[PDB]
Amino acid sequence: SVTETKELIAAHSHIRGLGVDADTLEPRPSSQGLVGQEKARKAAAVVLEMIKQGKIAGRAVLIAGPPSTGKTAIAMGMAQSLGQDVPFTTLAASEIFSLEMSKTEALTQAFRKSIGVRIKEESEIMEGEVVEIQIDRKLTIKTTDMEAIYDMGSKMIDAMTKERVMAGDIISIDKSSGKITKLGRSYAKFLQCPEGELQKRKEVVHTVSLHEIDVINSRTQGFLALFSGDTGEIRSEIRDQINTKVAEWKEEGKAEIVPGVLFIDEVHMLDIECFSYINRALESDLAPIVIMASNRGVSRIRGTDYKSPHGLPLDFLDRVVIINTHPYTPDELRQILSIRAQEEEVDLTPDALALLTKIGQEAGLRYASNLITTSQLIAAKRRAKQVGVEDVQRSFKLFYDPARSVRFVQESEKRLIGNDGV
Amino acid sequence: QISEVRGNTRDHRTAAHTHIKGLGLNSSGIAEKQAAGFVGQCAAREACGVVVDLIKAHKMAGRGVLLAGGPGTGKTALALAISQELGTKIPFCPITGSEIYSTEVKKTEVLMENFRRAIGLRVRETKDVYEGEVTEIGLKSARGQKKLRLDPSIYEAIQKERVQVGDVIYIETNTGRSDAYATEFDLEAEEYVPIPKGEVHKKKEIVQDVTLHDLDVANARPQDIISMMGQLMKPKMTEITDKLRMEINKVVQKYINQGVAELIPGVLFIDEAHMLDIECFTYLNKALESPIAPIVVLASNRGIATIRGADDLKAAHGIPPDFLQRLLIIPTHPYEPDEIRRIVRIRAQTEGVQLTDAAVDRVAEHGVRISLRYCLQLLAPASILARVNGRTQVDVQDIAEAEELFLDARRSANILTS
Amino acid sequence: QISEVRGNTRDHRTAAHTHIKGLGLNSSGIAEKQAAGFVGQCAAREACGVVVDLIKAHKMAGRGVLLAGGPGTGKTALALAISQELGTKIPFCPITGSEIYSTEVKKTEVLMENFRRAIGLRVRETKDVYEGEVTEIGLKSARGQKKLRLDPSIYEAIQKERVQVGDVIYIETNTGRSDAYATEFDLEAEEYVPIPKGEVHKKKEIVQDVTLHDLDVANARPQDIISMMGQLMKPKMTEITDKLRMEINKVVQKYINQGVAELIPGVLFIDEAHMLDIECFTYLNKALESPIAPIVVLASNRGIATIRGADDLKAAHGIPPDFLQRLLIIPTHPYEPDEIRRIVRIRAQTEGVQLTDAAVDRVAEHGVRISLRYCLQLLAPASILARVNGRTQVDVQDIAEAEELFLDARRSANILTS
Amino acid sequence: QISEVRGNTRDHRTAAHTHIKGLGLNSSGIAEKQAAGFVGQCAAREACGVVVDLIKAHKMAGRGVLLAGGPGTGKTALALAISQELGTKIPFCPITGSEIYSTEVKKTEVLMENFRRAIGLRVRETKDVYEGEVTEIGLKSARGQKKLRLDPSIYEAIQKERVQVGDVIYIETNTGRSDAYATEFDLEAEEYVPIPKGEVHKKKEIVQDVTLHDLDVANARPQDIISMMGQLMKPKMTEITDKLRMEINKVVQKYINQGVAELIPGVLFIDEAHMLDIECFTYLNKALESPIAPIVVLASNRGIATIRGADDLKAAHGIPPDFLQRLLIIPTHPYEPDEIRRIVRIRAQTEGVQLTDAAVDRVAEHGVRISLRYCLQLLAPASILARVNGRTQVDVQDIAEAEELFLDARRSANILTS
Ligand SMILES: Nc1ncnc2c1ncn2[C@@H]1O[C@H](COP(=O)(O)OP(=O)(O)O)[C@@H](O)[C@H]1O
Ligand SMILES: Nc1ncnc2c1ncn2[C@@H]1O[C@H](COP(=O)(O)OP(=O)(O)O)[C@@H](O)[C@H]1O
Ligand SMILES: Nc1ncnc2c1ncn2[C@@H]1O[C@H](COP(=O)(O)OP(=O)(O)O)[C@@H](O)[C@H]1O
Ligand SMILES: Nc1ncnc2c1ncn2[C@@H]1O[C@H](COP(=O)(O)OP(=O)(O)O)[C@@H](O)[C@H]1O
Repeated sequence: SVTETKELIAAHSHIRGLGVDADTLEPRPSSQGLVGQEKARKAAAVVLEMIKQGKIAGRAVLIAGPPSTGKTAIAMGMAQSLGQDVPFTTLAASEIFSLEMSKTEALTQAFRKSIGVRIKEESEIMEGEVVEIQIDRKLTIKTTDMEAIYDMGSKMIDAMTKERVMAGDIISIDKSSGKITKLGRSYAKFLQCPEGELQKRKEVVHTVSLHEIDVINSRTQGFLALFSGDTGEIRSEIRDQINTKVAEWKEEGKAEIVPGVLFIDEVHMLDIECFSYINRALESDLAPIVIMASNRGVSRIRGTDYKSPHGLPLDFLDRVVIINTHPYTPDELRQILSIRAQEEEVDLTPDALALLTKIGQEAGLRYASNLITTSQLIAAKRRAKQVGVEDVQRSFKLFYDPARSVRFVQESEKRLIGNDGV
Repeated sequence: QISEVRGNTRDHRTAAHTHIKGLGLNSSGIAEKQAAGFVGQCAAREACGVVVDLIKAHKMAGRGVLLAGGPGTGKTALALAISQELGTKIPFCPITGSEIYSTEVKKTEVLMENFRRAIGLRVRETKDVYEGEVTEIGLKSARGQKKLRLDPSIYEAIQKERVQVGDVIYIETNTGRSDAYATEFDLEAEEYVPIPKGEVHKKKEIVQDVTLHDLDVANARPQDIISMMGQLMKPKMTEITDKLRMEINKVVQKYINQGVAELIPGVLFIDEAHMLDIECFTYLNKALESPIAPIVVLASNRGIATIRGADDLKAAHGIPPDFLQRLLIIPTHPYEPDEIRRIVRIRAQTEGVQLTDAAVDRVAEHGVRISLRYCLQLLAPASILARVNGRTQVDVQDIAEAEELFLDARRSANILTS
Repeated sequence: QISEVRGNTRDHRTAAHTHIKGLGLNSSGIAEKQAAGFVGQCAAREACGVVVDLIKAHKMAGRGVLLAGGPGTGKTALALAISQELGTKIPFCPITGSEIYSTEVKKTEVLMENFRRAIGLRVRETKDVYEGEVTEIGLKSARGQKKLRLDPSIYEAIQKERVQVGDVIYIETNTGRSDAYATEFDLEAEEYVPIPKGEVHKKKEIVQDVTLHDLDVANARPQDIISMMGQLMKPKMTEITDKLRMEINKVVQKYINQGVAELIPGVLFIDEAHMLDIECFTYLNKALESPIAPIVVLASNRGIATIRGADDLKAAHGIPPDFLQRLLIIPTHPYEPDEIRRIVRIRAQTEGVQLTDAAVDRVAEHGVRISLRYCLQLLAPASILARVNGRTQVDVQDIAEAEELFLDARRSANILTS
Repeated sequence: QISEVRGNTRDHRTAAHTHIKGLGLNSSGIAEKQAAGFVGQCAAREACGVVVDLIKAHKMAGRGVLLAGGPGTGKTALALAISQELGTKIPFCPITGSEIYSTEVKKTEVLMENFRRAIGLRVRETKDVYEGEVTEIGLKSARGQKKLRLDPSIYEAIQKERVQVGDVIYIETNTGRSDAYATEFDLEAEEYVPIPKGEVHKKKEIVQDVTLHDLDVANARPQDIISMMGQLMKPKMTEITDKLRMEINKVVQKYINQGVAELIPGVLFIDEAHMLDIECFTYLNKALESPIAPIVVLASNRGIATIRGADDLKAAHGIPPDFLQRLLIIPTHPYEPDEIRRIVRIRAQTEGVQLTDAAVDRVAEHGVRISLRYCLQLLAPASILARVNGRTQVDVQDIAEAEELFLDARRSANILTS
């Protein structure tokens, strides 16, 4: 089989939008459900309104702010504001540099992941009520007429578990693309169990990114592809073929091009040539929305001997829309951490949550999130009924954060005891 | 190769200069403040007028223009106006020095491409030709037939070509069996070709203006993908070759020889000139000697910069002496608050968003504080925010919220530092 | 390609950790001081226990481990213990960041090789097959004959293959003329193949544990030279190819599909992580997403180091932020004199050299002064010097003379400065 | 290569023997006058019966039959009857010695072709197979679905093939992604193949009888032109090759090995045997030794003729001694007027034209005077001439006018001599 566009790593399983009033474009806190950052979220919504029949004329969006802030979360929110079945690809800037492929190639794949081709074709979709789901190191679904048990690999399990599907859910599964859609519920949206045949052939909409189309029409990457000498670049012939056929489809009217969102984190890692590529791409009508994130105030423009804010060329800076994010108040931190905790299946004691909030204040959100699971395991080894403050403290004394880490390593050569020493 | 071609211009780069229609100079070459889209900046405009008058008199002997000034000034707009004053449909190719740094493309090849974008071709040819299947000498089309009265001269010029009744033919005024007789038993290879349809006469006037690059991309296909998905089709643009460009040039010179078309060298504008290295300036120096080369207009917002490709050889605007010699430097000044208000008013009336005078003031103060570009950016978000309330008229509160929702570079950087 | 292969492990790198048998943690995951080879360092051990428990629960979602500490601490031993706690015969590939800097080999290819060394394959297959020359259906070997009672099913499955009396055959339980009739006048090409010798029955249990790299080097020959004289055979190791590794992977997945073998991702330990550049961390980042990838354990003795491949971008332990994000940092502490005495006693009892308690003290003071590694090195020379006197029991004088005959790095350097 | 093939038989050569259904012999092998289409000629028929009985008893050890007699006798009909008595659908290939003299084809290759036409293949195979897309183990077709109850044996035989839910499969009783999941983005090469349509079950009985030559011409195309316009398509028949025939033979023996088909050697009849030369008889001699060769029946109307390929070596019927040795010579007699009347009556009742007894007499006298063949030819023209008058019943006057409008060979020749 093949694969549809979503396929949207995803450690932010709590974002359906910007938490913003449809008309007022006004950010309501903790809705959809991303917390705080109302200014930056509203700014994002305005940018998106400036994209729909926009006066923006192909500009990039720069989100800058301190680390452990929802700039990435906001990026995904913007991705969701365009609706599902819309290509969204994330990418750390430093990923552009590797031996596996060239900068041009990596950028090309990254951009072609953000542009989807949407057609109307027939497919064998399933629709039914989920009976059972299992785990390993198999899905049981029935209708009012029949019951069946299917097998599935890592991709399918990931896709279903991402859609928050459990026992009792009425869902739909495309056997061609693997696109799972939760229709509703039969008990504690209340739908009734579908009738007739479980597997029906319907004429559905299929969106598939250009890169995915390239991969499908290429030699399928062998098992243990990462650990073999086999690279990852795509032959120019295949690309030309795909581009030509897509062009013919667009001329005919069979396919419709749907631009998406490309998100480049720590964009300050990119050099001049990369920004040349990105700028040249933004001129094509098929170009997706390019959102970049930055943790640095002022950085060196890589490739040259000049410095600039966030490490962007001045020319590029004059053409971007900047959205700024801010540190979180303790409440927002506690809320975010709790949301992140209930999705990691970790039952926390209020004191443990508060302590984790303080840890989040002093070290950052990512570190606290990292401490959640470790705390869960420490509580598990304890046969603890719940993850108390003791477990969090223990994991905190066991797994250090970067600051305490470099401090501890530097402690091998102390600087004072009675007086400063150097 | 094809004659009539289409041309996709990068209009993303001129979107902020749609109001600029010219330089607004009098008959005596004196700049009129607030005229032809320009507001103030009379000195630079007058200088540009002198430049245009120099080019028109062929006195611009292998020289270029250098626009030195701050980010708030209007160098690009001046270059555009220069292109506009050099005539009608005059090629204008604006780039930045940061664009030549391509991943898998050498700098001077990017420069070469943009030079092709800066050299235009004007085609004005009244082509008259009577085509069809011969029946006598007369001709027939799909629907229509004519009887031409030929002099013995044209008939003795017909004696040369493979002409007989009744084949499909062509006739040049100012300077092959038909399909109707094709049997099913013939197949291919065949000498049968369709009868000219559906006009017995064909007198058209070819009028077009296309750059060399347009001809390059037009003959880069055997659907228009390069214009559809330019950079996104494949890593390396392996379609535009040397043989292609040389064939194109050969064809062009052939068109010129017949007095059919006239190539017109436009304006090549290069921002961030300090970003170019010595080799690029060698190429440009080679270009300045060419009589059929576009006028080169560099720009810079740096006083003294290190010459790239040289051992920390600091110099004026990052320009080598050997090339700076051939440049007429034109200074561009910052703007008084009133000029900024005027410019903002012209922009918002072009976008076009309706805003109060107080909103114009609030934008203008950002035009003074931060660069003009940022305050000019503030327009659309404020319009959206206002339309959200359904105000349909942008007010001070809107510009305020917009300026708080979208900071500039320096504000963002220094706030992030804390 | 061959199934059963041998595997040469670089035991030169684990020679100083032969005493390490595990982490020595209780049922409640609490580290026992002086247990399972480890002495003290309870915090780091408990943390490693949490890591192991995390991997066993598949909660280690694309994350790695970072061991930060001084040269005296035991990061390598901790990684080894981690590999030991993850099960039995679990792959462990220890390297340093300085190893990826090969002369004629790209860094990520060295990384790829070591990743192959860090991904194991457990084969447990009870293979039962009765072979021989058909005589009825019965079979015959060199010495021995049997008469099998076949059901019509197997006989209808025999109808498919080229089976007749009497050819040489094979039989799968759970899931070709013979040599005896070969004449001298036949030569080659021939269909004659030797009779299975010398057992009429062949029921063996295949039990093995080999890395992907073992399979790579096993299929790199058409004598085992690569294992004999690895680097010394030729400048460039041109035997292990891409096609080879892909064929190997294909074969492996084929073995897995039949439920015959199970690949087990081991532990890839990388010392001097600050020595890696951005591209290497890109590769590692790509590896962390792989479900069938070995757990990655970096190590460092540097607080802040410049990120290689970045413009003097100093950072924690020379690790990029994007990759440091996915790491659980575990601190390793220096040792009290008593812990050092204990460790030295464990080592000398493993080497194993007999020494006085005072000698242990004299070594331990060097364990405090200079790194633990140097004092641990002092053992063998002192043993030799003592055995020279035929003392057979190492004393303080021996360790003294040994410490005076073989200085450490800093002593040598600073003495040489004078 | 294809299994089921069509077979175009040269029925132009048996058109005058449609009435011959057998030999008309009793249980004791005695010929019945006027029976099974034959009239008289009891001796030759009884002899042919002995021949058939000899072939059926495998006593015909590398021997053939020689029919010696005049043009009026019925050698061809006897050969046909021999083929008919050898069983049902038994191959019969009648030729003349004059046919091997081809322009651009060697004689023994024509002989080889006709030998292929004389060796048949009987296929009787009850093939049962349940096909479709897997859904459980069950299957689905275009319209129809079934649920088969598989034993663990067949399921362990399924473990071998590339079977998974839900691919398209095949099942052998006595002894691959589906199209429904194919996306538009896949194109080719693909693993998608259409679902078996439109029957979930497929149990058919293959019943056919085709010569080797039929298989040859069936696999000579990559439309059936060779059967459409055989000689008229191109000078040299360059479609039937050696590799083709060897592949065909390989396939045939493969079919035989499975007990699916049985090849049946038919009857190769060769008229004008004296026309063959020594090399042809060498080939035939080589053929007589083959156990799977058709019975060879030569014929001749010449007493003594020169052996072609020999120095005027006159011999019996133009047959070499070495080959005449292996032949059982059967004499065929001329016919009495009454037998001729009977034969004519049988023919005219088969054509079938209605004629008076007096007309039969008038034809019979021509049957005595000239050969039987000529008088038998006289039927149709007389029928046409009568139908012209609309008599619808052929009379003596009609046969008279027909015999005067269409003379025989000798009459024409001797009249032309004058
Ligand atoms: N405003 C917010 N609302 C909801 N979740 C948030 C918010 N800010 C951060 N998070 C969550 O907390 C974590 C912070 O990580 P992230 O936003 O990706 O950091 P950064 O963007 O600075 O690299 C993520 O899991 C993210 O989903
Ligand atoms: N005197 C002027 N008249 C009209 N528009 C102007 C003037 N000065 C600046 N502008 C406008 O302000 C901006 C100036 O920036 P730009 O022309 O791109 O070049 P630069 O910043 O390098 O001088 C443009 O949008 C331009 O249209
Ligand atoms: N707690 C410990 N228990 C046992 N052996 C230890 C301990 N700490 C250190 N060692 C030993 O001392 C040496 C420490 O160095 P090594 O393990 O190679 O890594 P590193 O110096 O990078 O931390 C090894 O020989 C190790 O066996
Ligand atoms: N005894 C017979 N019974 C039936 N038909 C006969 C008999 N004798 C001759 N014929 C017919 O007369 C013709 C004899 O000629 P033919 O069989 O072709 O061979 P030939 O002339 O070489 O003996 C055929 O049409 C055959 O059917």
